[PDB]
Parts: sequence; structure tokens; C-alpha cells
Amino acid sequence: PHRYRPGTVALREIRRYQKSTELLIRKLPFQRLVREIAQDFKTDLRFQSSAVMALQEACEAYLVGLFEDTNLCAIHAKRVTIMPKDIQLARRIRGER
Amino acid sequence: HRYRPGTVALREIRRYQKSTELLIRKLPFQRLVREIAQDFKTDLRFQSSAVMALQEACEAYLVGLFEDTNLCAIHAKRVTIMPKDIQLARRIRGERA
Amino acid sequence: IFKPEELRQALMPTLEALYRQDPESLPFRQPVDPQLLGIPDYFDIVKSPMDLSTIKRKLDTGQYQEPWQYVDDIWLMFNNAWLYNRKTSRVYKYCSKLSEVFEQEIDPVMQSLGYCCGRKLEFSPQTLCCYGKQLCTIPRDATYYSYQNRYHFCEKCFNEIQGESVSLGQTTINKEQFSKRKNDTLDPELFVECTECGRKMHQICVLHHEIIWPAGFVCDGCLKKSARTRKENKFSAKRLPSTRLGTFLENRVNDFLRRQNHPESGEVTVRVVHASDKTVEVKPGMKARFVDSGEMAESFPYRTKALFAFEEIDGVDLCFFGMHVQEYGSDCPPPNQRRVYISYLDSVHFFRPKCLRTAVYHEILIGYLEYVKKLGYTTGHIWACPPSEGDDYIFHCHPPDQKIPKPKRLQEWFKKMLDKAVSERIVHDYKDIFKQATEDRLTSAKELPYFEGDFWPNVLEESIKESGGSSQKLYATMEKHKEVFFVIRLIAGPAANSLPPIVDPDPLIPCDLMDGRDAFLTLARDKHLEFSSLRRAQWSTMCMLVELHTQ
Amino acid sequence: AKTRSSRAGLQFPVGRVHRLLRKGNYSERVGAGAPVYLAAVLEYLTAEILELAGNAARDNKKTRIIPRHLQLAIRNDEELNKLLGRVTIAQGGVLPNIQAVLLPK
Amino acid sequence: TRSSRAGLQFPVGRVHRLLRKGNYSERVGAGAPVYLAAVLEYLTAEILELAGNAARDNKKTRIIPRHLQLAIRNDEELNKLLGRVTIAQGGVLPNIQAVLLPK
Amino acid sequence: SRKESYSIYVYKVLKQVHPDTGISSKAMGIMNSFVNDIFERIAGEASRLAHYNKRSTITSREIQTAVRLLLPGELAKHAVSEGTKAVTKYTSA
Amino acid sequence: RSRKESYSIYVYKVLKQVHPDTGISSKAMGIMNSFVNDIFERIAGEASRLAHYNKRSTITSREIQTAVRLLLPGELAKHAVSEGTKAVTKYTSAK
Amino acid sequence: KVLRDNIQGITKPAIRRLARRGGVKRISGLIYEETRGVLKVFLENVIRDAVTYTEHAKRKTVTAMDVVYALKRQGRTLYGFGG
Amino acid sequence: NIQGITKPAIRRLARRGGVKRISGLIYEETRGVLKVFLENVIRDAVTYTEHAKRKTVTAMDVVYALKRQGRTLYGFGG
DNA sequence: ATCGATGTATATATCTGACACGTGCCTGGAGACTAGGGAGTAATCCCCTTGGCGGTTAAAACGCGGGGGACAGCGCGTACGTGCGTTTAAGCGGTGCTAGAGCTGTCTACGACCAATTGAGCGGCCTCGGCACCGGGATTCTGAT
DNA sequence: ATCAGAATCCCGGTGCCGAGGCCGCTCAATTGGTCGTAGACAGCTCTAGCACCGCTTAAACGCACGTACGCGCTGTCCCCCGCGTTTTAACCGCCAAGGGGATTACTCCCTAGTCTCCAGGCACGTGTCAGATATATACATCGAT
Repeated sequence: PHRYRPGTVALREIRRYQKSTELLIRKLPFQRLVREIAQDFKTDLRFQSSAVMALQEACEAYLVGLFEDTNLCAIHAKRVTIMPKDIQLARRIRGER
Repeated sequence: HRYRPGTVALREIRRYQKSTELLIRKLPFQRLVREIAQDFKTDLRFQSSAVMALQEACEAYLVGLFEDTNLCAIHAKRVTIMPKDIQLARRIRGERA
Repeated sequence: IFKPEELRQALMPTLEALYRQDPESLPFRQPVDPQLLGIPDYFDIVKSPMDLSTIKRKLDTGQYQEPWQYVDDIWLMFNNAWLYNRKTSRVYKYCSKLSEVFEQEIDPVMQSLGYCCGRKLEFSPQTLCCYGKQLCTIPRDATYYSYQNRYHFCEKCFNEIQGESVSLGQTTINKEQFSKRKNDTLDPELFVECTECGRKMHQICVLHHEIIWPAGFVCDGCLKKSARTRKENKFSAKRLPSTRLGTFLENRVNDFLRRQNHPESGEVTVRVVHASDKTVEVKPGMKARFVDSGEMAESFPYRTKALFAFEEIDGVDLCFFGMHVQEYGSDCPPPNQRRVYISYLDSVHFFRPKCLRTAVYHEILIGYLEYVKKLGYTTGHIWACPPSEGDDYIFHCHPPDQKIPKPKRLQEWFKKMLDKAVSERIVHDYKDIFKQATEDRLTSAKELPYFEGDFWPNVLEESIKESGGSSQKLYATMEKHKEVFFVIRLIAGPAANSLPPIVDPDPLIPCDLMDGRDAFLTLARDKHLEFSSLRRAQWSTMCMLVELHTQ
Repeated sequence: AKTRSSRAGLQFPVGRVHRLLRKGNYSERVGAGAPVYLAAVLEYLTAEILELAGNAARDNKKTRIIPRHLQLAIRNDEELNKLLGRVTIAQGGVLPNIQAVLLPK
Repeated sequence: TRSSRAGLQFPVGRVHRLLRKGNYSERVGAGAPVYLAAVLEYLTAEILELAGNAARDNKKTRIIPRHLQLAIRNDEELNKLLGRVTIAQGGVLPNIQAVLLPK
Repeated sequence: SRKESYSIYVYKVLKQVHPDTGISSKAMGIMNSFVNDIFERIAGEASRLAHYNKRSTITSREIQTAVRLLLPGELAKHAVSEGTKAVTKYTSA
Repeated sequence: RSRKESYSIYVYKVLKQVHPDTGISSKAMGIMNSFVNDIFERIAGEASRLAHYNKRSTITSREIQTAVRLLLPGELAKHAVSEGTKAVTKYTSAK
Repeated sequence: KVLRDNIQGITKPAIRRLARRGGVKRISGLIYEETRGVLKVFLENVIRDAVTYTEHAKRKTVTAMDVVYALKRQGRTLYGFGG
Repeated sequence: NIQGITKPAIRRLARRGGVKRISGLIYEETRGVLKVFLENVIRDAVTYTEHAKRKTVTAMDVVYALKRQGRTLYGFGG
């Protein structure tokens, strides 16, 4: 048959996803997660759907930035595969925690 | 006799992290500040307290930057901080664009 | 008695938690001055005033010997405000907010002090009927009229009646003799005192029953300090007498659970707790039509049985399924000969593991069909009727989050059970009543099985009188209601005609408490035995089992 | 003319900007040139962004400016990128970039 | 006065005047400056207590900026509060990364 | 209830800059929020500065130095030029 | 000669209440002064932005309490709110 | 209804697509856990602020403006939802 | 005068930061970074002064230039 | 270096609902006038900055020997990518229920304003003891054998 | 391990200048009273959130296989380091000159406030075309031979 060598479908996906702008986290699981986290602070809270959408946008932006900086670290370390310590190192250096 | 390379550095660390006095010579830094202010408005006079404040701020900033650079350099399996580390730490912090 | 500082240190944080609620706290921080606040009738309604300052003071000055006295005052303050102020008012909602903060604060503190819990508990309010109409009912908190705490009337159907005299049954009572009142009464849970440390705990939290442990209650704290454990509870489900039927059913269930091998499965115990002989009498319409001309028996003998399934949950017995059946043997006249009918079944949804619950109910029913088939009963009969709202078939006061199936879901549930029974070659086949009648070439109402409490005896009365002498619309009535009525063939065809006598090897079991559903529902209602939560169901099971063991 | 915006040869409203400068408690008294200056600088910045946004949109062969075009115009211009360094544009997307090392050889 | 009438130590009148003059809002409720002075007083009590502890550990009776820097960086919640502030003549926490230490 | 906004003004500016281009409602909202953000930044900085100088009025000088502070070099220069040109065209008539 | 104000004597009183043996150097005094000023500025600004968000024109104790719950980390915020409510109650009660 | 274990709703391919947008080429199998943690640590810092605004104005619906303000406070402002 | 930041001065600064062994191009890179940071802070301080109609940069101006950049500096009378 | 199989861009037809414009309505902005204080400006004083000269000595600069770490290459093991079949549940479209956001009208308690008043706090003076410093000793690490 | 050999901590004695206490006053906080409105609160409307049910199909999950990459190891080399010696210019002390920061007094003109009038702008409705979507085609390109 025909089988792409490992490492080219990754690049195709990089281009395809950097080209488009749609959301990437599934809407309903993220909504349920947000409600779960909020229920810990004040029981029986109702969420304007626009607010859940804004939360999802902010989380997507934060995670994309974090993965960008993590990939930059992992390239600095003479590697190619981002790893959890990279995420944690990038956030430590950025001044966040 | 001779101290093996790598212990005078540690003794210097232990000694300098204990003290709080300033590490940049006052007069060279003052002349540098005046030279830099020469470009924005001619014939400016500096309150000596303001030069002291500038020196404290620059020291704090450089110390933080070297700390983060050393973090990067240790993360990359090395021990010698290098200009790319400084630049990488600043890029990750988001300080430089 | 705790040292007053011990109490202050422990409880004051819970009081501060209320104080620091702004603005909710403000109305409650000082004693209500009725006149200053522009409210003169306050002391006509509120007879035991209470507020945060008064409570703080009693706490600071060591006026509480034990923490429940603090809790009682807090709740007095809250209920005073819920009493005087309108549900829609400002103070009312403020009060509600404070009480929520309090419930969350108080529970772990009380537990730190060696108590079961810090919650304030009260039983569910009973539903009040109406002597005015058949199934009229009174709603919680809404106003109603009563006489001798026996005859109650909803504010509507009370004023309906022309004039000023009511009639109760055949004697006449002036309306002025009725009490006007709100259905807002809730009975508190009871406490039992540790005989060693003296702490008061919820009787239902600690499951202390005086018959089972007559020496007295000793809390787990006191028991562990001396490395003791409670004496064994001998009033268990497992120790109820075994029967061939109970054994057969429980073996089927436990063999199924063992095959599934799901984590955290428990053994199920099934017991038959009642078996007696009874008769169903043909009602006056049908009796005038067919009995008096000798075309139908005036009554039919059957055996009724009650059975229950139990599981151990958190070390304690839990009754989760109950069922009553009517069995018409081989000596019974046609049309009822060799038939079984399910009078009613009911459940309490605490079975573990959840994802095998329905499967287990099905195994119980399939096993029961298989068992009576073996005895030589030919046919099973099921009326799929969910309980109406606020009625319980067997277990008093279900969990409010246990959903009640509507008719289509319940029908499909019986179909799924029967389909499994067919695939196991227990049930030969099954049909709705309309199709079955068609297949039996039925022509007359006297040919329909006649069961105690069933739909068809009642609708036949109605039909005969509507038609002024009547079978006329029988097929039409069957077609109309067909999805609800299952006829289940256990023994098919020529084999059903030459069977030996039905001989039940199990003995009769006299138990008045379980002769039909009413007695156990009445007991439960009279003794606050609810099945509305895991803890209350565990208590209620424990009390039920004592009653069954002690007779 | 009548409207104070016309006197300055502007497009943004100076009256509304003046009202806002009073209402948010930024100072006891608001000058009369500050609203004009502020409306002017606001208009200039908006024109500056919309220029590049329209250009990037015409690059993608479209007529309507959508959030992606604004994101591109903001992240491509060196100077705007610094003024708007810590703002996430909903539906924006990111700049297409791949590090050199990751590319195949 | 009002600082005494509330069991506080910071000045309430001064905080009220500052709330008025600074143009934070058109008006200022009478309850705000008391609360604000109480919060300020509590935070200062915390910082000074930690600094005094650190100084006593250093065999000194007079709190100096180094002790403040130590009492701020050592504690966690305060470090999170005062994240991006530099203290003149403050010094740095003593720490050497594990990899750097000799083998 | 009337809800104030900067829609028509941004639209006019767009028509001046790209006479044959329209702006989607979402981009309209984005610009409407960006203008609010920049105006808030500039006004807050001018307020802080006027408080620093112990002054009680925001005049064009404050706004000018606030623009000098907030925007980077070239944007600051052009914006200051625009501000002075507009205030002169105003005071002239 | 201008009469400039500060928070020196108050910080001194607090220090004497919390470590009676201990003195404070002049530079540490300046640092504590600037720190109090900065925290007060943050809290006042946050209360102002709250009041504006709710389209209300007064900063009452509620906005201050919410600003405290927003600015400070968990334990410090809880303690500060407790202190605040205690002080407000003792103020309003007595006279 | 009570909610639990919804954090697994951030599926492995979801984090994969996210990283693929950021410019990553090969993800170590240990990332898919760690990232989830990080995400939680972010949300518990935004909602806890949004709620605090809502609990202030005496409301029970967290409005989009509340989330936008909670974000803007953390120096992570968000254009496109109101202001 | 950027050569005024001597090599052993950067050595001491770094030794405080916690490094153990320094390369040879750090010195130049650090000179550049410090020049940039100083340019920014001094530009903001100047702008403040030039507004206040003064010719002497007061310590308050530098403290405000720092507080603006998110680098608040305690100990000079903020 | 070709072949082929796959993905991507391009060219065109169809349909839709989101954007552009036209209209009525209403309230926020504009115009004219006035009273008042905040700010501009002149003058003065004295603090604090700048500039400079001499000495002293600590620190910067420079040269050298070499040990240790950066870096390149290699080989091994496996964790991750890719594709495929199977299974889960998100997405969509309705359908209903209603708590709660939002608006309005009434009323009052709370905060701004102002005059009189006095003590809390700030500026200045003066003392002593907490710490800077120094010399001597005890202890503690580090490196070669 | 065991030695010498520098570094560092401890202890005690001397001194000095900065903090802490005390005194005078003056201006800002306090108290008392009045007036106006911002906000609390009750009541109403009705939208947007929540729940639910069924159907479709994209998307997630599990699994097998292979390979490109992480990583540990080893060798080479050059480059910072520690140290000794020579050079310089920071630092401190002191003096001298003058700019401008700060303060005060005076005057004016810029703005807040008030009223009265009307047009810019928003909600609403309606009409159509830019773009989404589907389909056929030409080209790019990636990998095996």
C-alpha cells in the first residue's frame, strides 16, 4: 500500500490547524468541566452561554501560547518532542506559576 | 596551593548571596545613565537619589535575568550560561517580543 | 459537658461565618425591636426571639453545656425569620443564605467534636388527602381545613359546598368547628444518647435499635477506645426462614452476579415473607350478569405471596426490591386455573453496582416465571401500571431523585425482561391482551381471567352498567388498552391440557404485616420508616427486619 | 458647523468622549482640548489598524473584514504587536509559522 | 477619635481623606475607610511579625531591609502578593541549584 | 434601552480608508472593544499623571504625554502630530 | 516649610504591639511606608473599578471587601476579610 | 446533578490538535496528563474571580462581562465579548 | 561609556544570580540587554520630567517609570 | 530520476442569511450666560547639583598553565506516529418549563457641606546603646597522598 | 582515611551616630446640624438558561507495526578559571559657584453649572449579494523502486 513516513502528517496538521480559526476543544465536555469547577465555589450557579464561550476562547489562547513556548524550549534542548517538564519550565521562566 | 576549577565559584556564590551591597561601580554607571539621557533631552540634571534608584532597578533586573538564564542552561544539560540562554529566557518571559 | 472554652473555640468560627455575611447578616445581628422596626405583631407570632448577639453572648459566657444547644438556637433564629417574613421578602431570602452557610460550616465542626454529624434533620411531610373528592390532595404550605385531625379539606373544595354544614361518614359539623391551618409541619429526627460519653447522636445515623442492642447505645468512638465492637445483629435478612422459592431466586441472582464479575458486587438475599390462601369475589355487576345464571364461579381461590430482596451496603442490610403475586392453582375454576398474576412490585434504587440493577430485577422476575412454570402454572399476567404521583406500591417515601417510569418506558422494560425469558426458553411467547383474546377466539367477558385488584374487573362493572345490560365493546376496550396488558405463555399447547395437580412444596407463611401492600405502608407511615435516602432506607430495613423476626 | 466634531475635522465624536472623561471620575475638572485630542488619537489608531486589516483581507481575496484579518494585521505590524502584546482576539487564530528545525531534510 | 472607636491602630480619618481626594468615586461610604484601615493594619502586622522573626533568627534587634526581603520571599502567600516588586538593598534568597553543587 | 457604541464612527473611518470594503459584525465588536480599551488606557494614564503633578484638571498636555508614554515610537510620533493638528484646527475656529 | 505626611508612627505602634523587643531602621521604615501606600492604592483602585462596573457611585464597605477578596491570595484574603468585618462591627456597635 | 471527573473531557486528540496549532511536531505521551493539570490551575484562577464579581452584584448568572473582567484583571484581556 | 560595565562586574552580578560557570559572549550580550532596559526606563522618566516642566529628574520620576513597566520599586518614597 | 497515489488549490453553479441602508423617534449634545476658583506668571530664596583637585588604594586589566566541560559521533532500545476497524457521544433540532435579569416607582436613610473647635502628629533637639569594626582564637572545610 | 593549609565563625573590647524619646505648635480630624438624593426594596414583565428526547455521524479509542528519535557512552579539544603581577581611576574628602525647586502673592480666563432648543444616533425593518457549499479538474508533492 502507501504509508507516509512518520513526521509528515504532523507537519500537514500543523499547517492545516494554523490556517483555520475554529475552536479545538469540544464544546460540551468543556462546558461540563467549567460547571464542575464553578460548583466548588458557589452551588447552583447558572452560566450565560456567551460566558462559557469566552472562557473556552481564553483557555484555548493560553494553552496555545504555553505549547508554543514549550516547543521553543524543547527545540532549545536539542530535541523535538515536547514533554511535561518543558511545559513546566516554560511556565516557570515566563514568571507564571 | 591551587583550588580545583569549580570551587571558588561556589564560594563566591555563597558569599554574594549573603550580602546586599551594590555590585556595579557607582561612577561608571552614573556616566552611562548620563550618556543615555543625552539623547532624549540635552542638559538634564539627575538627582543622585534617582541614579541610585536606577542602579537598584538595573541590578534587580539583571539578577533575575541571570537566574532564569541559569535555569535554561541547567535544563539544557549544560552548566555554562551563554548569550543564547539570556536571550531565550527573555524571549520566553515575554519581555522581548 | 465540654469545657466552655472548648465549645467557644470550636463553634465561634461557625458564628463568625454568619456575621461576615453582608448584608444578609445585618437583620439578625441584634434583637428584633418590634416598634423601632415598625412591626407591632412580631411578638404575637414569634414567642421565642433569638439573634446572633444573644447567641454570641451565651457562647462567650459558657451558657451552653453541649453543642446541639447552640445549633438549636441558630435554627430558632432562622425559623423565627422564615415564620414571620413572607417567602418573597428580603429578610426571608437573607435568612435562607445564612442557613446554607451555617449547614456547610456546622457539619465538620460537630464531627470534630465526636458527633455523627451536625445536620438538622426532619422527616418528609405526609400527603394529606381530602374526604371531599376521590383523589383530591392538599399541597405543602398551602392552607387547609381539618376536624379531629381526621377530616381534612382543601381550601377550594371546602368553600365549594353551599351553606355552613359539612357531613362526615352521616353526622353534621358546622364549618366553624374546623381548624384552619397550613400543611407546614415537619417532625424532627430523633436522637439517642451514648451511655458512656453522653453525646446525643441521630438514631438513624448510628442505627441503634433498642431490641437488637438492649444493653444500650455506645458510640463508635467509645467502642474503639476500648477496642470493643457491637454485638452481632441477629435480626438480619439472611436469618429470615428460607423457602424453595426464595432459595431458587437468590441462587439465580447470585449466579448471574458471579458471572458478571463486576467490581464491588454484593451477595443478594431473597426471602418469601408471606404466603396465605385467599379468594377473589366477582363484583356485583359481573355477578348479576354471569354468576347468578351459573355461567361463572362466584369467587376464585388463590395463594398470595410477598417476597423481598436485600443487599448488604456499607455493612448493613438494605431492602431494595419487593413484589406480591397471586397464584391460581389447578383446583381453581376456569377461567383462572393455573394462572399467576403480579399484584405489584416496587424498588428502592440503592442496589450496587448500579449498572447491574435492572439486570438483577429482570433475573428475579424471569426466575419467578421459571419457578411457577416448573410447578405447572401455564400462564403469567402482567398489568404495566406505574404508580400515580405520590403513591408508593410497597416502599413508603421513595428517594426524590428516583424517577418514576411512564407507561411506555415501563412496557418496554417488561418486554426486555420477557424477551430474555423467551431467549432462555422459559417463556414460550407472550402477547398483548387483545391479540391473545383474538388467538383464544374469546367471545365473552366471562372468559377473561378475573384477578384481585386488576383493571379488568373494574372496567367490566363500568361497561355492563354503561351499556345497560352489556361483552359488547370488549374487543374495543382490549384494543384500546392493549399495550399495558401482557399475557405470558409458560406452557404451550397440548401439554397445557394434561398436567398433573399443582403441588407447592413450600408451606404457608402467616405474616399479617405482609398480607398485601397496605399493612407495611401503614406501619412505615406510622413509624417514619422512609426509603428516601440510603441512611433512612437502612434504618427502615433494620426496623422492617425486627418486625418480621418478632411477629 | 454645529457639532463639535465637525469643527476639528474629525470623525470620532468629541462630545461623547468628553462626557465619558467626566463620568468615570478621572479628574475633578476636564479641559476643553483633551476630548478633541483624545478623539483625534483614537481615530488615528483605528485608521491605522483598519488600513492593514483591509490590506490583509484583500490579500485573501475577500471583501468583508473578519477577526482573522484583524489578528493578522495586528500580529504582522511590528509596532501594533507591541501595543497589543497581551490581548487575545476571539476567533483570531495565530500566525502561520514553523520552526526551521522541525522542517524535514 | 475614630481609630480608637474601632480598636484600630492606623488612622481612619487619613484614609477617608485619601479616598475622597484621590478621586476614586464621587462619594465614600462611612464604612469603607474603617475596613480599609483594618486590612492595611493586618497586612502590616503580618509583614512586621515575619520580619521580626527573621531578624531574631539573625541575632539583631533592629529590622533592616534584608530582613524584610527575607520575610517576604520565604513566606508563600506574601511572595505571591508581592510578586513583581523589588526592594532596595534587599538582597536575594540564598539558593544554589542541585546540579551546580559538587559531586 | 439605548446602548451606546462606536459602530458608525469606525464604519465612517473604514469607508474613508477603504472605500469598497465592509466589516463583519464580529470584527465590528472587536474594534468597538479595542477603542474602549485604548481610550481607557489613555484616560487612566492622564489621570494618574495629573494626580502626580498635584493638578486637578486634564488638559491636552496630559493627554499628549500619556500618548507619548503608551504608544511605541512611530505610533506615538504620528498620534501626537495628529492630536496637535486637530486641536489647532479646532481652536482656529 | 511644607508638612508632608506618612505612616511612620502607626507602623511603629504595630511593631511595638507584635514584637515589643524590636526596633525598625529608617530605611525599613521607608520601605514599609511605600508598601502600605502601594497596597492601599491597589485596593482603592479595585473598589473604584467595581463601583463603576455596577454603575453605582459610592464605595461602601462591600466593594472594599470584594476588592480584598480579589487582590489577596486565599489565606491572607480570608484573614483580612475577618479582620475587616470585626472592625466594622466593633465600630458600628459602640459609640 | 452532581458532577465529577469531567476533567477527562479534554481528550487526548484535543490536546494533540491544540499543540499541533502551537507548532509542535512530536508530543511525548506524558504531556496529555500534565497539560490537564495546568488547564485546571488556569480555570480555578479565572472562575474564582468571575464568581467573585457575580457574588458581588447579587446575581446568579455569571455574565460574559464578568469573565472578561476576570481575564482583564489578570493581564490577559479579551476583545470580542463586550466592554 | 557602555564599557563602564566591567567584565568582573557582570561576573559578580551573575555569581549573585546563581550561575557557576560563565561563557565569553555573555558580557557583550548583557551589556546590550542592560543598554536596552536603561534606554526604556530613562525614556519614561524623562518624559515624566519634560511634562512636569523641570530640568532635574527626581527619584519619583524613576520610581513612576518603573511602576509603569510593572517593576514597582519600594524604598524611595512612592 | 520517473510513477503513481495522495492531498491541495482552482474554476464554476446554487443558495442563503448576514450586512448595508431607509425611517421615526427621543434624549443627549449644542448654544448662550454667569460666577468662581484653579491655574498662569513674576519674584525671591536657598538648597542641592555640578565642577574640580589631590591622594589612596581596591579593583580592574593582562598573561599563563590545564583541568574540565562543550561538543561531535555512534549504537542501542523503545516510545510515538500512522493507519484501520470499532465504539462513544457530541452536535443538531426541536419542545417545554421558569428562575432570574431587567426595569419602574416609591420612600428614607446616609453622605456631602459648613462652622467651631481642639489635640494628634509633625518639625526640631538631644541622648545612649546597637551595631560597625578589629584583633585574636577555634573550628571547618578543601586538596594532595 | 590523614595531613597541611587557607576560609570562616566566635568572642570580646572600643567607639560612634542613628534611632528613640521629649517638647511646641498648628492645622486637620471631630462634633454638631441640615439638606438633598442614591440606593434599598417591593412589584411587575418576559427573556434566556436549563432540561429533555431522539437521530445522525463525526470523532474518540484500542491495536498492531514499524521506525525515527532519546539517550547513554566515549573520545577529542579548546577555553574559562585561578592566580600572580602590573596598571588605573573609583572613592573620599573638601571647596567653590550658580541653577533652579520651591514657595508666595496676584490676577484672569476657563470651566462647571444652568437652562432651552433640536439634530445625531439607535432600534426597527427590509432588501440583496458576499460568501458558504457542493462538484469537477489541474497541479504539487511525497515515497517506493
